[PDB]
Amino acid sequence: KNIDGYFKIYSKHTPINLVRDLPQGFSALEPLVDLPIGINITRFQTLL
Amino acid sequence: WNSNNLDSKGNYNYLYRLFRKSNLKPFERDISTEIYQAGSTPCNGVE
Repeated sequence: KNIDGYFKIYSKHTPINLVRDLPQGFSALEPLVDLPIGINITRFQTLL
Repeated sequence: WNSNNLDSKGNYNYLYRLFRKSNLKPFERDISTEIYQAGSTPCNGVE
């Protein structure tokens, strides 16, 4: 999320067992970084 | 501070936006080269 010049990140590297979709469960996501480049990205593309 | 004694020689390289279809939000930079269209007919990018 981009707020006040800050793109932000939150992550959990966490195991699951499911093929289909999000497994049900609850894990909070702590921040990792926040680069305030101030570049609104109304769109984005993953890289595979 | 004044740039009149340096930047002014005048100086066309310092530019401003004479028209925008709205008023900017905080720290919102409009870099779009789109012409300002005051008519209903498409400007098609040309004046």
